[PDB]
Amino acid sequence: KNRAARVRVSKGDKPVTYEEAHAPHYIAHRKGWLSLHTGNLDGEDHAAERTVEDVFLRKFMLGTFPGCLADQLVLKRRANQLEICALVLRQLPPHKFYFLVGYSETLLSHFYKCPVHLHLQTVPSKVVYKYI
Amino acid sequence: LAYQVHGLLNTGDNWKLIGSDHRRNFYYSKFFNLLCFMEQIDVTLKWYKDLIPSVFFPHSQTMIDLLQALDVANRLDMVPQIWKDSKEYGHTFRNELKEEILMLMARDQHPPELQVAFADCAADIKSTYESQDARQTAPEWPASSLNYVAVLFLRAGRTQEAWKMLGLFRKHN
Amino acid sequence: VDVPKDMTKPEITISDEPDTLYKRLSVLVKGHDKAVLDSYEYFAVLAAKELGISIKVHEPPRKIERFTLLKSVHIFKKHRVQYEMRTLYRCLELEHLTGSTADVYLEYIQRNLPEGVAMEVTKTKLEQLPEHIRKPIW
Amino acid sequence: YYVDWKMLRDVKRRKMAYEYADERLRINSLRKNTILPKDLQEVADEEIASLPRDSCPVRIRNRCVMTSRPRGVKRRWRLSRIVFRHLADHGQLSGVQRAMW
Amino acid sequence: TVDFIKKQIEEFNIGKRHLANMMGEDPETFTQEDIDRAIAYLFPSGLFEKRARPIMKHPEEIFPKQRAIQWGEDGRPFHFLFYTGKQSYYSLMHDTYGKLLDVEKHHNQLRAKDLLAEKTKILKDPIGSRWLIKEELEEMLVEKLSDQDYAQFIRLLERLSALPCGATEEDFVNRFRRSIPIQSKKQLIEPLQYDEQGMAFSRGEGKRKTAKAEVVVYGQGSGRIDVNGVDYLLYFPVTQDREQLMFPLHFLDRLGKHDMTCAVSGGGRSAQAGAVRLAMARALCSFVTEDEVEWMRQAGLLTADPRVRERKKPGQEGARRKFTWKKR
Amino acid sequence: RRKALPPRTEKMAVDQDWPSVYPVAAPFKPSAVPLPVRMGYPVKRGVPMAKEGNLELLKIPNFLHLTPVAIKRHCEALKDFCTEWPAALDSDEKCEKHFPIEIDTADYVSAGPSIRNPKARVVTLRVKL
Amino acid sequence: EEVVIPKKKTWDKVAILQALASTVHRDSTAAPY
Ligand SMILES: [Mg+2]
Ligand SMILES: [Mg+2]
Ligand SMILES: [Mg+2]
Ligand SMILES: [Mg+2]
Repeated sequence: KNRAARVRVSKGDKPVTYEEAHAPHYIAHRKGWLSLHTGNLDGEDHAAERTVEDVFLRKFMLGTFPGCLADQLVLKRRANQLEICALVLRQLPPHKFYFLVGYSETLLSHFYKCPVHLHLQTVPSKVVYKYI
Repeated sequence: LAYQVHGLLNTGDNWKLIGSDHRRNFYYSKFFNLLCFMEQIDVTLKWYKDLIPSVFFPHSQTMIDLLQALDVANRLDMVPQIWKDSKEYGHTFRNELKEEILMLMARDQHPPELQVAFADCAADIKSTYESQDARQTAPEWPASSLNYVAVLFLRAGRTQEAWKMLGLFRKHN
Repeated sequence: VDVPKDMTKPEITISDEPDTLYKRLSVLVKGHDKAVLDSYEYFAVLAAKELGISIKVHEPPRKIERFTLLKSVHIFKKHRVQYEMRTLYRCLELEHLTGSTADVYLEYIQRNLPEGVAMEVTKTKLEQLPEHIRKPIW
Repeated sequence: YYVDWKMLRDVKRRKMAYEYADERLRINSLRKNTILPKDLQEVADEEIASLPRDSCPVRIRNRCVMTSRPRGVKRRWRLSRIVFRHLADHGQLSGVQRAMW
Repeated sequence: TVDFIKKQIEEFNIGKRHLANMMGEDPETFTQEDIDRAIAYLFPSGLFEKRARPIMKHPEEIFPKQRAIQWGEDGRPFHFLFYTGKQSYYSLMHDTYGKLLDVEKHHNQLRAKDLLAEKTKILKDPIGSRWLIKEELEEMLVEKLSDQDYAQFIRLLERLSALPCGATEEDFVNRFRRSIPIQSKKQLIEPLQYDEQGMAFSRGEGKRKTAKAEVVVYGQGSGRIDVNGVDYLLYFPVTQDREQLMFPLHFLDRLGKHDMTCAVSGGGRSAQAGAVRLAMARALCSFVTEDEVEWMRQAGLLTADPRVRERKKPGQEGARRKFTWKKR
Repeated sequence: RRKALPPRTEKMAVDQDWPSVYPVAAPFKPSAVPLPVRMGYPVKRGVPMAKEGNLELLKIPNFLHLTPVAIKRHCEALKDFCTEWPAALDSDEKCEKHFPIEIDTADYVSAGPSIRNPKARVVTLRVKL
Repeated sequence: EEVVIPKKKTWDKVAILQALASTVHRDSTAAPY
């Protein structure tokens, strides 16, 4: 039985978001890619550097915003600028959110030597697609 | 004279020389107050929407000036919308602004269609008094505030609501 | 009603250097999703028509890259999980485009490029013969 | 810390190769040409073999940058086959989808 | 959920106005097709599932049909069959059965009066009439049904439709009628083309097993075929391949009455020979009468061959063959 | 605690100009888009999810900043930075007559911190003898 | 000759955005950027 990136059925009491409710074979059929960049095109180079940078942001954003992150990030790379779109719960006061936004934008920009955009959308709770 | 000053500010990049945040708030404070009575309310509302809240947040006294313009212009139908915008503009718990709105709505009798609109606004004002953030230190209900709210819920076909208001006069003396 | 009066201040210094003439300019956009490229073509065509370029749009055939990886982390070599990377193509040809018009059209096109696509430009600049060839030297 | 001692050894090996890359190329040119005298080529073989062992391009090993799996690594993404599926099945790699035809 | 539908209706009209405002069109004629082409542009979703793309339509068409409230404030059910579980289906059955008795009573009275003014209108074959599908019927009564219930209802209509038909009954019956689309297997005859004093030349397209053939046939020449600039005999040394080219012409007894030139690319000797055979069959339909075109289809000339090479599955020696299976 | 303000969609005018809201390419903000848009595969008996809190509408590269109303306004302002192609060079045959040398060059744009592509140094010079 | 090569136009690398910036004005309902 396949087990890749799946949530198992357990009665009807466990909420599941849209991303987690679809099996990996549904990619490019019902759900898109969480990251989009040129590296994985046909005749384009520089695909390994993008991948390692992508993984680091998955680990940095998850740790910078403990508990208040809703689901996976969305990373868009246009020109040389990097846009990070996130869903954040209503946990921290707005003062701390702007502190972390300012902290993240400056630290990443001076680390990857590229401008960084950080756009946040706030939701009251995790969005439930099935079960519950 | 003010339009020439404001017209100069909007030419090219001269808007960057307005000053700091408090200077910007003060600059628009005096300018917006002039827009209330010196010009027709039809154009004053247009400047009210454009300047607020995109550029600056109105002060409590600035809201009073806007209320005076509406009263002179013989237009009280916009009062419920002003209170709704007042809460959004950080004036949810301003005692000075609450008294002015309540007095204006209940100053004179109104047709039933307009009276219901004031009753809905008054009920929202009544809820704000219930959930004041100053209840930790001291909650105060003004004598005038209770009177106008009780009078307001009479002519809007809300006689049942008026009955609950009778007992508030004796409770608050 | 209140608007910033005359908020435009660009300068275009017309020098004396002759402009560069391009015989034909080719733009080839490549991406993963057809819908983005379909919308991007409409944006490029609409902007090109307004500038008066008389462009032609054609779709080159797509190519698909496939590779196979093992399924489990130990033995079980009779079960495979495959993957596929799809690159869809779209070409926009430009003809009789001057150098000055080329610079603005490309930079306007490039700045509005979606995140999931990239493009290649093939510019066929034309010019006269070299001085040595033109000037008779045996 | 790299993920394993083996990965650390590879970094030292790659670093040493880069330092002696040009020097090896110049000497190796003499050996691979038959127009020079045979006496000079024999001396070149002694010098090229006197260089440190780690400064050899063939000794460089391609591993995964995440888990350092010595084999089963795609050269394009520099990732192990297990890690590549882990990233691709979650949709975290652009343009990578399950093949169906 | 009556109010929730009402809220969706009003905001969709407001939302449509905004979409027309930004698109720079006339909001009075911002039709649904215009909405779809606008949405597909603003949000370019590349997804293979047609139902997973962004949508903004009439909430009545989007939200499923909902049951209305079945009882008043005092709890009394509005309909008189609410306690049967399925009020809508049984009310339809009760009305349908009642119409049969009325028709039977009316027919009995007519027989008493010795008059037969009704005719059987069940036969709607030229229109192509079919009864409601179970899925369609469930969306008309807004209630789930079962196979046994559906079959019983349809058979009852047949009894109603087999009796003398009245005007009121036919309107009742026709609500349950559906029209099939036009069914036909005739091909579209390509009209003859004339070009540069050239008379009676037609063009055909054929494809078989990764091999496309382009055949243009002239009706004013002798019997010869020029494939890729060379004679067909040189290009098709195999006797079987030259038999394939004969097959269309020999079937029509016009072996030497047509001059052709062909251009076929890709595939092997047999793939090209089959492709050229297919292209001639379609290109020769112009010169042949319609009746023999049907004869052409019955012989299999005009139907494309769907047999293409399959893939190789991962873990098997070939398309179907698997590795040796050692039991122990 | 802190509450959630109503979205600006309510205060959005009916006839306000859209491109002023989105001057540059920005991600889909549910509060900043008056359009009620739903996407995502629906439940067995239901409707696709709403525009608030939906990731499917966030992955897509939006084209709200390139509306046809904005495109005409954008392009018309750019018409200053242009010069006309000489009218005498209408037919392609005349282009060869007056200019017998054509040169092919390539420039590549890709998403990343570097622009250096080693395939951009090629030059193709074609001359009609 | 019947062909006249037009003279090129030279502009700074940031002036192109300011041309587009002129078309877009401030937004009434938008919070500060
Ligand atoms: Mg270990
Ligand atoms: Mg040797
Ligand atoms: Mg090796
Ligand atoms: Mg075999």
